[PDB]
Amino acid sequence: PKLSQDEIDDLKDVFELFDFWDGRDGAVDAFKLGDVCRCLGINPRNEDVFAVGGTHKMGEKSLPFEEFLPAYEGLMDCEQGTFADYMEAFKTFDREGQGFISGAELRHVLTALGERLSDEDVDEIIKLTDLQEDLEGNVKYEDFVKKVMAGPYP
Amino acid sequence: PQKQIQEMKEAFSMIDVDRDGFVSKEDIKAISEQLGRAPDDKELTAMLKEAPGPLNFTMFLSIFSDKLSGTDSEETIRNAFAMFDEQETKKLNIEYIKDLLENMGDNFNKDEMRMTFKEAPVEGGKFDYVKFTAMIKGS
Amino acid sequence: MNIDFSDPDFQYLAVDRKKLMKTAAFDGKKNCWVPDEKEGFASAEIQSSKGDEITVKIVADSSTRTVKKDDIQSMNPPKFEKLEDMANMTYLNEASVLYNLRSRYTSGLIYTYSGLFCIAVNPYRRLPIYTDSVIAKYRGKRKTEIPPHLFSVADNAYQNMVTDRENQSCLITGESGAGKTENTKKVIMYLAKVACAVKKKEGSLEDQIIQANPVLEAYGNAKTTRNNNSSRFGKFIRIHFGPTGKIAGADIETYLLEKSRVTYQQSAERNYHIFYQICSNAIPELNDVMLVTPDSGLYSFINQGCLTVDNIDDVEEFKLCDEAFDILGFTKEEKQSMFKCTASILHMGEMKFKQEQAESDGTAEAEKVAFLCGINAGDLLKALLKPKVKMVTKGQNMNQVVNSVGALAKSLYDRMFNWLVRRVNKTLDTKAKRNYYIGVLDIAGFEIFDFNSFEQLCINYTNERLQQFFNHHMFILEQEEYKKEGIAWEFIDFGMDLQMCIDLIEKPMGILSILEEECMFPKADDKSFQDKLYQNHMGKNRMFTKPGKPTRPNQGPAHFELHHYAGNVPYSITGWLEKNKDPINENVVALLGASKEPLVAELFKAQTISAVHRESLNKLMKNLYSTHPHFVRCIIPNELKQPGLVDAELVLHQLQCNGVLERKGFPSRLIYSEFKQRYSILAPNAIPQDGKTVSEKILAGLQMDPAEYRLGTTKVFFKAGVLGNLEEMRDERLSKIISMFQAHIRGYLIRKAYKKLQDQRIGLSVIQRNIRKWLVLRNWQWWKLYSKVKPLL
Ligand SMILES: Nc1ncnc2c1ncn2[C@@H]1O[C@H](COP(=O)(O)OP(=O)(O)O)[C@@H](O)[C@H]1O
Ligand code: BEF
Ligand SMILES: [Ca+2]
Ligand SMILES: [Mg+2]
Ligand SMILES: [Mg+2]
Repeated sequence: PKLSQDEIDDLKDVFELFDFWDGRDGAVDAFKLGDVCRCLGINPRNEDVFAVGGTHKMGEKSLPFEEFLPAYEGLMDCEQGTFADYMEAFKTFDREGQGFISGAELRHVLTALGERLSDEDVDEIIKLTDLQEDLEGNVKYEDFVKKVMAGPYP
Repeated sequence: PQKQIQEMKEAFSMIDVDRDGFVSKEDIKAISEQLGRAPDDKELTAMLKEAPGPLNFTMFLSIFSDKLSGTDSEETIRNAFAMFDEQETKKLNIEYIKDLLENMGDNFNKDEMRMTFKEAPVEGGKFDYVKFTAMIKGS
Repeated sequence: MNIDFSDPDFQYLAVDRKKLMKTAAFDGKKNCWVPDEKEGFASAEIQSSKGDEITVKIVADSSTRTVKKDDIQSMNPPKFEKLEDMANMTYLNEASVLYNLRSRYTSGLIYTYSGLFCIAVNPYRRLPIYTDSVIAKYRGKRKTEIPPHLFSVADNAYQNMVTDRENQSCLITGESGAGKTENTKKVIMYLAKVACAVKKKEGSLEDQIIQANPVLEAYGNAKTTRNNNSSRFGKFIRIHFGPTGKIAGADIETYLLEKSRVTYQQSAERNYHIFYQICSNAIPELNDVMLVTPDSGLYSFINQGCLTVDNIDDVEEFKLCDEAFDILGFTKEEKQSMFKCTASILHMGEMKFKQEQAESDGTAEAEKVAFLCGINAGDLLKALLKPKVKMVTKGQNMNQVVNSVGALAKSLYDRMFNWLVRRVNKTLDTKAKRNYYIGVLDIAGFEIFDFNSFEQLCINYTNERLQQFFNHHMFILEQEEYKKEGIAWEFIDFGMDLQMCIDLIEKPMGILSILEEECMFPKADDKSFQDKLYQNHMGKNRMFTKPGKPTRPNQGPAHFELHHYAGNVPYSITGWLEKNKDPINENVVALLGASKEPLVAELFKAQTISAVHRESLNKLMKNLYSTHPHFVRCIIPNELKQPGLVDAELVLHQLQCNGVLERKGFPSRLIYSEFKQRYSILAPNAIPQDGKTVSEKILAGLQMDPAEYRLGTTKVFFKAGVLGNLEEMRDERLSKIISMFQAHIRGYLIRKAYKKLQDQRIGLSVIQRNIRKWLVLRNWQWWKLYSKVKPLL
């Protein structure tokens, strides 16, 4: 991408904070390369990060800012999901086609399909978005998709 | 520094043995050996050299005043610890605080760690930061 | 549709869907079919879903079970109950075709349509639906104005012939015992009754056409494990019609009579019905004419499997076979020569022998054979133990002789059956003026046994040419659906493998020709034949394979596998040379050629099975490609011949490859609706907010090559394979989108913690900083002296 000045400044700021947390030394642990990019408003897939150099565990490989910038510009290229992509996908699990999916099914999809999420991450996101199910124990996936796409500060 | 000063005046008159209003090498060498453990004849020179001018109570406060300058208040430091205690239990897990001090920010080397937790108030694996804060700030 | 009241004539034919339309709820999104090991499919209601795993409630007993979402099949709503034509239902899948046939069957309704096809479920009991009173109600009717019945297939094929001015054929197919022969007779009987010509001894043409069955079934049917009256030969009958639309005449072609049954029977089987007829004592006077003792369990050639058959009275059928010859107009001579020759076979199997060279252990038997065959016994006995060829005297041993008697019996029986068929045709060939005909075909279908040999190769090969015929007519149904949807498939590719398998068998270097050339060499044997087949086809053709791992236990030996339309068949080539070429002693032949008995003489009057079959087959196909075909699929409901019983796994299996919309290389098709609901995910960002346009934007989206699909007014069509590829992209797409969403969720959680991470950086900096100061101060000489003095004031 043709990153501007302001954006490389935002990148440097995030890198610095992250370099501070695993111990200030002008380097950032590669296992944290993905989270750095999320702080900058990007939603990369794990496969996307491992491909730009991300590692699988803390204490393996570290990164100076110069090597980050490229990895970043790289993750900026990868495909970002839209609202309509998410609805169609959820629509595939919606038999009645009403906009409902049981809490259990929602948890199943997030924890067992695609790049799985853990049960703690699902509990956390459910609480943060304040997603609650009706008496049948079903949810309105369209609202949930909206809450996630809107961010922690709507 | 207000309540401290007077205390620093009684002390000053206790270090000044020959009672003359000026702390000299002999003044220190005598009070030190008196309460025990005096500095090396070269170490005494350093303590005085830190005060470019005869050492009266004014120069005395000056060196102390400028040494205890810069630090944050007790509330600020107490509130810095509170940022890692979400439950507001007024304690930090021993493993957690050590983890924070040694492996993050400006990493403490192994001696800073030893000197920090040597007299640190710890019980049941919990670090009492409010007590440790009162302790760092003189109390 | 139709009008009909409380007429008994319709008791077993009509569905009064309002004496039975008259008390249960249905919901398409909830009610469905799920696999069931003991009933094929079970009625269920979806409880919940967890991805590819669905939880259902089994409607019968309320039990709960889990089922892959893909194995769930759509259930039709209550309105389509016992529907007469399944092409009208909403869902035409295995599970609902099985439900629709079974419902009607347990209700006594054996006939059901499914588009141009008529399905017949074998009753296994006699029904009152073939009476002349019923034939009075089906005459002239369209299939829609009268319940489903075999008579309508026949009547409509008849109406077409007179209207379209063209020959018609009714191909009645199915497994052994499924009911092909019964149905073929009802069809002929119907035409003989509705179209007979204007106005003991010989009856009229119509009477003879029907009376040909008792004699051919007597000589070509036998009890087998599957069917007490199994056809051991294929048949093609043509009923010719004259100027006024009345029956002008008829002829009959038979194919592949099972020769080995004549001297060998498995456990629980019998030889041809005729032999038990000849030993029943039905007409005591013909006993001394045949020199037989009325005790079937006395002859070796027929007492190997069982002797009697439930539901079959040999005494009674002999009287019927006897009288049928009278009506077909056989003289007392011709007729007795028939029974005489048949009786000789029974005696041939009695000729005992004793221990290098062999000898007769008596002669009583041979005198019977020779007497019935019109030749001297001593001549016979000689030409049997020591043949004199071209003389050149050979020396036969025990076996060679007992194998020579077996071969004479089979060659006799076989020459006789063919004589019978030609004799019956002489009777039916009135030289009346004719215009068009209706041919009814009844041959055995494809089959894969534990042990497959020559006979199976011949049957299967006949079916491979037949399937091709059926595929030709399916392509025409294909091309007319196109135009009805306003499209055109300029260039296709549907039948190369079928023709390829056929060529491997019938071409001039084919499997049959290699056998025909080899059979004309006195020195050749099994291995000799195995080498030519191998050198010409092993590793040189993908249809010709080396036998793999047993597909079933008790699977006999095989030498090569042939990839037929319906499955891989492991064949054994043992005895194939003797099977294709008649191995009878040319010396015993010579004697018979000079018999006193006119029939025997003619039967052996101065050209192999495969050769003969090729010509018959070429002639059959030629006649069929000149007709408009009407297909009837017969299906056997269970293995117990029990009326009303249904064996799911058995019926489903028979629905696997026969046109009932329940494999072809034709383009696939989807109603835009199901498309949009299945693939809108392949291009979500190009869908506005008309299933038809939603389908075009998706395809426009994938930018698929326009040369791979076709715009149907009501559905889209894809070239074979395409739909499979879309299903794959679908998997990848759905999986990636879910991942991007999970990625989005991980992005939310980390962006939520960001602020606290910044606040805490400040916290930790204050703590590390102020502890270091407190530490450096504690090591400051001045602070130390100070610390020592504070305690003293
Ligand atoms: N429509 C029918 N009515 C009465 N019995 C039938 C009918 N169809 C078949 N069967 C019974 O099933 C047996 C097997 O039928 P068949 O027509 O001989 O089968 P296939 O020729 O298909 O091998 C018959 O002998 C008869 O007992
Ligand atoms: F036994 Be049936 F004639 F196929
Ligand atoms: Ca770092
Ligand atoms: Mg002094
Ligand atoms: Mg039959």
